[PDB]
Amino acid sequence: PLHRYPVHLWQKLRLRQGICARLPAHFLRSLEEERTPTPVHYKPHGTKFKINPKNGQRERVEDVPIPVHYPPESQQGLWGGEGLILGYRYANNDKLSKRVKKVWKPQLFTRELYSEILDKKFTVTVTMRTLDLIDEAYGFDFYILKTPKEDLGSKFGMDLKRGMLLRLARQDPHLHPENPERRAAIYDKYRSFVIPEAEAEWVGLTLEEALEKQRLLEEKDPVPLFKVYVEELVQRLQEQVL
Amino acid sequence: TVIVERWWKVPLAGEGRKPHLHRRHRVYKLVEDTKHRPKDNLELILTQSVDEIGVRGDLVSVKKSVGRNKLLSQGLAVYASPENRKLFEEEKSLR
Amino acid sequence: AYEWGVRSTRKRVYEIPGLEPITYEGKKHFVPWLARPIFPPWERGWNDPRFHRAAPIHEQTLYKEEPCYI
Amino acid sequence: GIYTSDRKFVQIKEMVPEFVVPDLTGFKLKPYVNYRAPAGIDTPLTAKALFQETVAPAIEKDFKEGTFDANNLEKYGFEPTQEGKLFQLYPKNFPR
Amino acid sequence: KFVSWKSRTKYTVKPVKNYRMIDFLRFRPEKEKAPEPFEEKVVVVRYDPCRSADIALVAGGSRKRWIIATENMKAGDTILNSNHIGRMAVAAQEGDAHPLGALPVGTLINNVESEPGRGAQYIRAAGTCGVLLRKVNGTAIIQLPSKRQMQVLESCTATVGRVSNVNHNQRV
RNA sequence: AAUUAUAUAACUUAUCUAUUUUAAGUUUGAAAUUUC
RNA sequence: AACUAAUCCUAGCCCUAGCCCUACAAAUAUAAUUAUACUAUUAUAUAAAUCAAAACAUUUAUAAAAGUAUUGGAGA
Repeated sequence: PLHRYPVHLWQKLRLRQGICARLPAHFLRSLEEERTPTPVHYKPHGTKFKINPKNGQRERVEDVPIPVHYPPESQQGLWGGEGLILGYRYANNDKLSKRVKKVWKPQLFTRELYSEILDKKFTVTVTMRTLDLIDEAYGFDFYILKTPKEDLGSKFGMDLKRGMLLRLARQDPHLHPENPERRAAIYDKYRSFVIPEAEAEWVGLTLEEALEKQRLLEEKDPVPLFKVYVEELVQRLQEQVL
Repeated sequence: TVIVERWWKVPLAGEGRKPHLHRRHRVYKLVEDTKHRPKDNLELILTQSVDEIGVRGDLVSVKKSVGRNKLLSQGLAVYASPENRKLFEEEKSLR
Repeated sequence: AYEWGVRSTRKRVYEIPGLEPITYEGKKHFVPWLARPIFPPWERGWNDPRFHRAAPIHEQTLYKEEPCYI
Repeated sequence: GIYTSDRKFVQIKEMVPEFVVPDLTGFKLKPYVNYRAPAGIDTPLTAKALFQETVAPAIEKDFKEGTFDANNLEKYGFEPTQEGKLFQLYPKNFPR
Repeated sequence: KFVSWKSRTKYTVKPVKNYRMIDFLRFRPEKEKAPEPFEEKVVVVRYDPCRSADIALVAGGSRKRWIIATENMKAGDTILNSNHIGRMAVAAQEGDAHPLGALPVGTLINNVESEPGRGAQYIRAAGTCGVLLRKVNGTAIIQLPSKRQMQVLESCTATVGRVSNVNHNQRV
């Protein structure tokens, strides 16, 4: 036969049914929403018009994004949107020259950054672009919190964001231990990102982790039918007394 | 950072279609790559003293990895935010 | 080649504060998609001579610092 | 039993089943029943029925008397765990 | 992860189910001795199934251990082992283990180590001899069987004499 | 053979590193083109 | 009216339509199907080529505008 829904809608149906529906609304919104990462290696067409070939007249234009590969190591590091470009090159930037298989490597680094919220210095893989963003963000903690997941391009950074958001949300004394006065300043300094504790927990969680977490939340030990009947019997007897 | 641009224009797909890439469309041109260039300038303040590029606490503009590989690596430089920029330069007045 | 070390042997997420990574301890078996749980020492509930290990000489109550040559 | 080192069998008395044989002397139930005997309407026992027959009267009497509380649910027959009984309902630890 | 066939807990000089546990670090100061010149007796020169050259059983003081046999090593010989680097050269007998600073230029040596503390890795085959090409202060030049002439610190240990089967290279 | 051979690999210069005052050349050749 | 043979109609299938879907015991991944410890535990790269270009080398698909312009050893 023929499937009523196309294959791509199968993923949508799965998300709309089962434990996926029972997932927290705040987390579901974060997963559902998609934000484009900031372009770094390609620019969209400046002009919106160009000459159509067949008619020889001005026409609307379209944009072809350059392919950029972001390795999982970026998800374990803090890259500022830089990525590996895999493809072919024409030597000397002229079409008349030979085609050479080329892998374009942005300069990668491992560096240490201080987090005021976590009161710890983290040594992580980073690029020069990220370092400028951190300075522009007015602090490493700001960059993690301010930058969105796609622009951040780091699962660990999102995981760091999850920890930072929860730390801000709970006003946990873990921040700057033995310095309550200093702790308040950090919370006040990063007060903008204070959010409900429930939302902060699910920030950056992977789909497999989220499904297991929701399953663990909803898993409950079997009820002894003796207790269930006791509660039912008391309710009926209590109603009878009325 | 590396920047490339497609050599061959891909036929426009219109309102609701995706252009079909081909072998010639897969070739890209390198408009600019930092690898071939010498290191670009980077803004950094100094957390220690380096020979003949200044002394701790000053704001110096140095080529990106040149500053990072030498200055920041040894601890001579650190990343310069505006808040610590004024604080670090202010320390130089006291230095 | 002289080998220092027996020749026989020769031919982030957790650190985060505020949350704990999920592990397959609930699964009761290893699954690639879940993190490795931390397992405390196991208690059998009884002492097995087959798996019992004699303590080193120094730990023995009868241990004497002076060496007796037998 | 358990085989020790050197592949020598050592019978474990505990692991050897002991046949508990009922006393059939004076027992009127036999291999067959008369065709004279009418069949009874099947009323299988269930958790609700067992609770109704045994647990409900005790709770009902206590509730009317007012001497009912959550702490004394085990008094009416609740077992927090099956451990310690020779026959454990769950996990099953006994042979038929 | 493979179960080692060398499963003996303690180093022994008796054949091990046979295989004899060899020691390629010649100067291990044995019990009741200082890290200074001490002597050992070559009890028996046997053949090691797992090594090309025949092994000489060296027994000194309170410790017995197998070692590779040199060209003239035989049962009942007395072999000296010294770690002390004397101002003047220490007396050298075939097969004795001394720092290259002790050894004199031109003596054929074997069971040499490229780096101090590495242990013998060259000239352990039958009929292989390394020539001490040059010696100055704490540096010496040893011609290894690979034909690579290498310069090493005097701390390196060299055993005088060629390895057993002296005419292995002369085989026709 | 004739003509070459930014497959790779090397070196040199960049690059990238230390201090401190892959790209382009060339070479090997994965090979390519043409003839005998 | 002869031996060998022959006779038969349903077993089911096929294509669209419609519809997506969200439905014993015992033993077993160890050596699967071995009633209890050992030994830690695990899939998947451009899809290619064939093929077309009568060989082969870049290359070769897999509602109207319109098989038009463009692209292409401007050739399939």
